[PDB]
Amino acid sequence: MLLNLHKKSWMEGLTLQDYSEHCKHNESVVKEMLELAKNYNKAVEEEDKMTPEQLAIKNVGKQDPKRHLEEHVDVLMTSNIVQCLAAMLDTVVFK
Amino acid sequence: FSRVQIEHISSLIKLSKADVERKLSQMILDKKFHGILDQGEGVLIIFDEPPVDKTYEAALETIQNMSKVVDSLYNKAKKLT
Amino acid sequence: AVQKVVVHPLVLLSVVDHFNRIGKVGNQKRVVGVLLGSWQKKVLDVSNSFAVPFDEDDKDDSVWFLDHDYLENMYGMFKKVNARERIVGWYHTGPKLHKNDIAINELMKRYCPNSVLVIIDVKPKDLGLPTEAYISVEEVHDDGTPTSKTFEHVTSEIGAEEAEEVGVEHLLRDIKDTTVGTLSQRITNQVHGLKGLNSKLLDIRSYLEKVATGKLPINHQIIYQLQDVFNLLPDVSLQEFVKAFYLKTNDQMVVVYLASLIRSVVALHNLINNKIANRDAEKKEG
Amino acid sequence: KLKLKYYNLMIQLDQHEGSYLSICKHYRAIYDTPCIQAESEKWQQALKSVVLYVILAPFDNEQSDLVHRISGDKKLEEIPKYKDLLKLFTTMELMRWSTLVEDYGMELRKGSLESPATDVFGSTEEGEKRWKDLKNRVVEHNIRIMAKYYTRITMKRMAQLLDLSVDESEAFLSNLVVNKTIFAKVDRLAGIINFQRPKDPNNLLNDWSQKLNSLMSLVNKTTHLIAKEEMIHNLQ
Amino acid sequence: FLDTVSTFTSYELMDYKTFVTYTVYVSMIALERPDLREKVIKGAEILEVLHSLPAVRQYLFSLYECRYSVFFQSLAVVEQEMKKDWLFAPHYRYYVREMRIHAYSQLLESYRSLTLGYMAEAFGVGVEFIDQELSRFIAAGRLHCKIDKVNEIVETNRPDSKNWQYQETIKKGDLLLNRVQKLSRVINM
Repeated sequence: MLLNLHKKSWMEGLTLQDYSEHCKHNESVVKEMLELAKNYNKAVEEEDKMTPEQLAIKNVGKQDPKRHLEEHVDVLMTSNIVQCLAAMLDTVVFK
Repeated sequence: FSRVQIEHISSLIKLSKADVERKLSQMILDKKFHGILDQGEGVLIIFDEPPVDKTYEAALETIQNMSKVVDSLYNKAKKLT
Repeated sequence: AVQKVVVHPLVLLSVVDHFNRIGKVGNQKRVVGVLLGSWQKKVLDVSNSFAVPFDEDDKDDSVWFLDHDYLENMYGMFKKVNARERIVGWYHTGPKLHKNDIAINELMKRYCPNSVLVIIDVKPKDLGLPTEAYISVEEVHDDGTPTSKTFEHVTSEIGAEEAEEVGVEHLLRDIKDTTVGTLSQRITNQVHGLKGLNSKLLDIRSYLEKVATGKLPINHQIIYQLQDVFNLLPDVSLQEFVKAFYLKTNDQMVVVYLASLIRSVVALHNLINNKIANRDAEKKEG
Repeated sequence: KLKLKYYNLMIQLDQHEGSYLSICKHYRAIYDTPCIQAESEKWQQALKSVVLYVILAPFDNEQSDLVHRISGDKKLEEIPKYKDLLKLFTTMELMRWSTLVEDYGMELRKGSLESPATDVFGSTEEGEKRWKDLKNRVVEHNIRIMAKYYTRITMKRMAQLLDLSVDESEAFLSNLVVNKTIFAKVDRLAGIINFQRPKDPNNLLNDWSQKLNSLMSLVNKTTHLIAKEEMIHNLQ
Repeated sequence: FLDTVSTFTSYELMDYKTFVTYTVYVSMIALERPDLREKVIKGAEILEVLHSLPAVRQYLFSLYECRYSVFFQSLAVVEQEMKKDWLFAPHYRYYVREMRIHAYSQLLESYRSLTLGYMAEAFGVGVEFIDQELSRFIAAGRLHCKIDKVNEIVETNRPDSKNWQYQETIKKGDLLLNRVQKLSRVINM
């Protein structure tokens, strides 16, 4: 129980509230951080398209990679929060 | 006000409708004024959908990613001959 | 008054380990002790506590007593060693408070201006975040009855600071951490969803059971208004809710478009570079 | 207390030409002299003169709490003109402008205190300036609630509701829309005109954050439901 | 060529008037209409050397004047000069139809729904001519629009803010993922 007591941090406060608070915000101002994430898309990936050409110049890996890997895949995991929790609206709104 | 009649907006600007239609449409030509007029019923409507940003990111990636595979054409077609 | 309280794992265990103290000797009733709170602001925080031997007759189910000398000199002990700590109230393990628990707070109101009583739970079962918090307040009633005290529920949350984080974060040694983005949000979709199903289910089971048995009454001090608040929003389309549909579709556009963009970038880099270092290692070694 | 009496000299300068806003707090500064008084006519005429300039100043966030500071005093409500002045401000709704002329046309004959009619209607050009200002303030009071409720409206219904011609509607809608207090949409030829609404992202803030702002109360439903449930069940 | 008169006349620059015709002929295509009049009209030094030849100057000021009755005649003199000059032979075929979509871009942008009767007012004559003219230019791919007759509605449009906005993803991704599909399935074996 004391294990789950501190697990309330990363899981949820009540195991209900905090991710029902993720149903409170729920994309809300959460697209603002998606706009900053898509600004991280433009920022990081405009210098990520400079990497493979340079790899052809220096022939090839400088070890490297810049990493500049993963990242916004996690933003797409928040998109899994988008699709799931918004699919709950069909259950919330209807009966 | 987005939607407005041309005759009474020419009354606010105090000008004839001929050079109000042509100057306002000239402002649409400059893109600084978002909207369009209507000559048939004498209407002027303003509408905008500004952001292109996602298309800019897309195009910037993929259009250069063409040259990316062109760069991989050198290495992966070199092992053949 | 008191809005929310922060219950650390230290005070909870301080009740439960005393449930081992008097639990090995048993038998009935509950573990009652004096709660040591820390008030920095309207949000309440809890750090330490101490438990006092307590017995309650059933005869006479309204009879209760505590040891004040234990509350006095030990407060003199804990205030001495730590000047920031003071008693904000008391606590008990419930699980459901009997009507006699009010007068305990009324006796210790001389110690603290407002004493918040914390129901706790020694054995985790249901439905969620354990324990409970009730603040002592006089709400009278809309019926103008002579003022009576029905304790208002205070939302309780679990937290820590530094060292109390060190102990438990090493003590878990159980499940993956977090992991962020994959299993986390979807297991929370199971727990918060399903525990929300059986919550209102059993709670609506009590709604009908109280009308079937237990009257008076419970209908309707709040029954008529609370149930109408349930009837506030059905809430379906037409119309604007149909507009929100394809607008939400227009919202998923961008993110999934970006998804395909990461797919092209990840596939480009990894596949090209791996095949390079692959074909090179094979043609050079072979 | 002669320096406090010099304020009565400076109110002539601040009220003289272009500033109806400067008299807001300064007419409350001249109001402190009757507080020491020991006067009757000047005291009562100070109550009305300080409560009747609300129409003079343009609508602003400061004007709300301003009239709320003077509202609630036991000496102020003794005048039925304050009851009408308060009636139009609170809850808004609609009242015929001719009835407003009835209550504000009798203030010339009313009195006792002639000082409000001296500051407002005492001058012909200043009185007419406050007649058209009163017209602009009551029509803006109508626009304020109506614009928040639009959505859309019709031009002919606006003409009969505002009790003025359609061209006067376009004139009052013109000088209000250049004030950028309300963004309108006005086309008289089709008859369909509309005021507001956001005009937001809106696909994220409006639809998402507000709907799931109601889902805050939806996930808090059972939380406070079982609360008040136990509350009524325990006490009886 | 924005330097214009600062080059003066040189033996390597051949005839200076021909150089003036080279920059003034090429400044009417990719340069914006406000930028066009900003170059020719606002330009102090270039205005006189383009004023000496009325042929191109007439095409510059009439293009801003929007009159379509002098266009193909002034373009005939411009194209006749385009034919007899070297290195301009491959580039005139697109240059002409580009001047069509250049002049017609400001024709349609006047009003969303335009009455072709108002167009036919002063044309001489545009009643049935703009029907076959603009249409056959739409079929070619120049200034695509949907125009209606007997309802007297010229509807401009089509912004193409939906298909073309997201089209570059799949379009470029078609040949992109194709070119990586080659290198993927070729090796190994």
